[PDB]
Amino acid sequence: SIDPEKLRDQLLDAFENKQNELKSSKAYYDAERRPDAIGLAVPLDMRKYLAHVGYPRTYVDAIAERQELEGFRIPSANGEEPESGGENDPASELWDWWQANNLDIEATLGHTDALIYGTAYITISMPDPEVDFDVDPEVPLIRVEPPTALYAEVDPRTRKVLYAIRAIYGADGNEIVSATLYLPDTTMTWLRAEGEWEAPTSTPHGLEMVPVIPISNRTRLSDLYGTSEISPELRSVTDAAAQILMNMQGTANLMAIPQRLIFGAKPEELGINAETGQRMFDAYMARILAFEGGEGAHAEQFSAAELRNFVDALDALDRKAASYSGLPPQYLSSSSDNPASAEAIKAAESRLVKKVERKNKIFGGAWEQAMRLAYKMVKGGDIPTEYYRMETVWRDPSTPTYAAKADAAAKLFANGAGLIPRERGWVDMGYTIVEREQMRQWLEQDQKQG
Amino acid sequence: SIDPEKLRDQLLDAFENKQNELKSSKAYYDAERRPDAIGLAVPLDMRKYLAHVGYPRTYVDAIAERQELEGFRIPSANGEEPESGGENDPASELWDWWQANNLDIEATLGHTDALIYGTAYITISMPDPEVDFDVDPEVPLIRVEPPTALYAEVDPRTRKVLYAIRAIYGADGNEIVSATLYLPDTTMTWLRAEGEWEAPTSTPHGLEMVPVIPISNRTRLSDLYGTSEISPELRSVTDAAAQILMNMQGTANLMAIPQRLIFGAKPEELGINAETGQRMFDAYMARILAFEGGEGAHAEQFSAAELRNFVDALDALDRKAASYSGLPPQYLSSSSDNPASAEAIKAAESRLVKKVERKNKIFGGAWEQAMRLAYKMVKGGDIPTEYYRMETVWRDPSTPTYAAKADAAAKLFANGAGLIPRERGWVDMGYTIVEREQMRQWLEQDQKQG
Repeated sequence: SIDPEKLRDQLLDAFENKQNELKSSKAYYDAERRPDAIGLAVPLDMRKYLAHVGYPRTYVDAIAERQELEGFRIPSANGEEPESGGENDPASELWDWWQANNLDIEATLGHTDALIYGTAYITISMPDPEVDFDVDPEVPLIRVEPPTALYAEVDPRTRKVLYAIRAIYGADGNEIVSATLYLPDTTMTWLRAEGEWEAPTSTPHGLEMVPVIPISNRTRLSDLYGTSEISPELRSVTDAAAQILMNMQGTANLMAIPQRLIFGAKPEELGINAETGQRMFDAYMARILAFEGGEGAHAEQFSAAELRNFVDALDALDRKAASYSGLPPQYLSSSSDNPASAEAIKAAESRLVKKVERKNKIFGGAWEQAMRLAYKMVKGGDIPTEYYRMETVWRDPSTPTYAAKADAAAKLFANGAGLIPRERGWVDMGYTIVEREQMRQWLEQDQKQG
Repeated sequence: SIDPEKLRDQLLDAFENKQNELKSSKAYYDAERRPDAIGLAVPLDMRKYLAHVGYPRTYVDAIAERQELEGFRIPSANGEEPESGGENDPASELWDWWQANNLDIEATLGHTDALIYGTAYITISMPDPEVDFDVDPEVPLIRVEPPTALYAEVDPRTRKVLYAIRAIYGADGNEIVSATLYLPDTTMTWLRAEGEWEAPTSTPHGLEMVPVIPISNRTRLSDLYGTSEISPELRSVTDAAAQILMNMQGTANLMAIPQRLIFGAKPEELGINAETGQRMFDAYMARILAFEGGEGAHAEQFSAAELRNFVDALDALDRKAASYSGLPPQYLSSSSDNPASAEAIKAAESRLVKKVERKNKIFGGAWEQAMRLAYKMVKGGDIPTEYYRMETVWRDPSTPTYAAKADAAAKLFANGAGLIPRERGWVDMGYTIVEREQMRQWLEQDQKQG
């Protein structure tokens, strides 16, 4: 074993060296200045006019805008018809803790950092009402923290955190305000660190496991720790398009206009004020310049650069940015048409929808594990074995066409004589767990009227 | 512990220091003059003719105008029915305070500043008879204040507000008229600052917490304080398009015309007046000029500049501004096409609706907390456990499309024989929480009469 007072410092050194890596994908999402984005043809004084490109934000927030959790699901042990418990159902307690924590806000934020940096960390604890307020003391704290703060060391052999270090800098400083260490049997906090480390508070717990769960953006089994969603090809297209926009904007200032020359003109004959090298003339529209010069003298011009030559490359990179991201082509305007029918919409969104179903599946695993730790921490003892087979139920990622499903559900449920039971029609209409449990009240009240 | 006067000083300095940041986002929404917007080809006297670009205002307005609070939902006691009650039961009590304050106006404004600056503050208080207020005396006086008038300090360790201050400025001389300081113990005010402060008034609170709740535009967990909705790529495309409009408008004054020339002339041959360098000729239509010529004299032109060379760049930037903001393409006129059907509308708005539903959760969290402090301030004691599981309910951000839902809802209800209870059809039609209660009474009058 290792002494916590020294273990925290190797964890803070490991955490601080990770900040140097994940500063990279931040620069694409926030659209910070990058050397590779600067358009090489633009003169060195005009290179201050950066041209930031929004594809990484547009992809990452399109994957995050359409994830929502409807509730949890747990099998009955030897019974059947599980939802008949209602407010007594084992799944309704886990959803009650999800609501009491505001996880429908905290998780939809954390699913954004999990895509930007490739990982984010759920944490579990009991509230301490000596110091914490605006929280119900009966239910566990579940809190999600980004990899720019909480850091964790993961076992190469099995999916476990060995230990993790939580807390943060303050007042926009470089200096740490406080640190917290998680260990398989205790949590320790150094309540201040600004002048020097103040002596730690400590709180033991019976989990035999670290109360930190990584939401990790894995794609292969080969991804041990998850990876940023902003893939190398989408970075390369973002930087490629930023150079084209900047070179086009340089050209629109310096060269989108023909340059006018006269040869065989003596400057002292044209009347150039030689102390300044230039001559004013009145340039109202229909004036004719008559020149006295004739010694082979003539006017000629350099042609304008056509800005359309760069736009033909901007359009080509918009076909690449759409193709690699799998967004509908109308998200980036890579085609003129939007779809115009409930089937054609489902066709265009299909790859975005299947990418989001893959994310709902992967992040659902972390929420199962976090809810099992929250149960073990609150209820004590050990897990009722049905919770190892729990599931997460997520909202349909596709655009909600209402009328196209309302006709279909009404054809299938032909006034009770049809193909499906009433309750199955409600889940095909997409009414969430809490909405169906409320409709079971209104349907019973309507059955009193006839 | 801390002196309120030294704290007032130290955080009026922090409030004033923040204003130098906020002006960098105000300048894009108000369309103030910016160095980066001035197109470089335009001559230095013509650079007064600024072109201003409306993408930042268009995006922030389109997000702010679609969101509206429909009511508060508080979970019931045992029996799982949050529609149960009336007569000041929880959902109607909190909505009565919302309506009695006109927060349907104050929040519609405050969400705009929360998107422009990245934050705005909700202030909770009791009213008093000594100020000339026209307000209901037992309603909690809830107001919203911009970061240009209120500032607050947030605890990095657990995201509570530690402290806040208002500073209020006179229109003449731009100097402070009064300031108000918020602490968990009390609110204090210095009603004058003319030459120097008065001695402060003070009013204690039964809260354990500062009665100031930040609304913040939280983009992700690693964004601690919320950030301006006018992202760096939408700034970049706004300034890029302003430079093209400047240079195009310069070119429409200089060079949209072919400049015409003559070579091999002499002054006294054309009759040029030697005192002025000019020669009027009566230039009505179809007349022919005849010249002495000699010396190989001939007439020739510089070309006009083709103005569509800039319009091809204006169109390209109108595709990028639509791509980065996620507005429908017809909002910026990035194409002439328009959605012909209720499904085609859901396709075009798919990005904008989900971006507004993302804001409804993030700003909903602040309105839950503000109503929870207001209850604890009015009723005293401590909060009933159900208010920790409260949620805000919001209007659907989609354009209404009534007749497309009307027969979908009618075909699901099927005159009471169908798939859904009557009360659910009213929710899917989008009737608001207060508005459904009117129908729930007219239905009883119709049932009694018919």
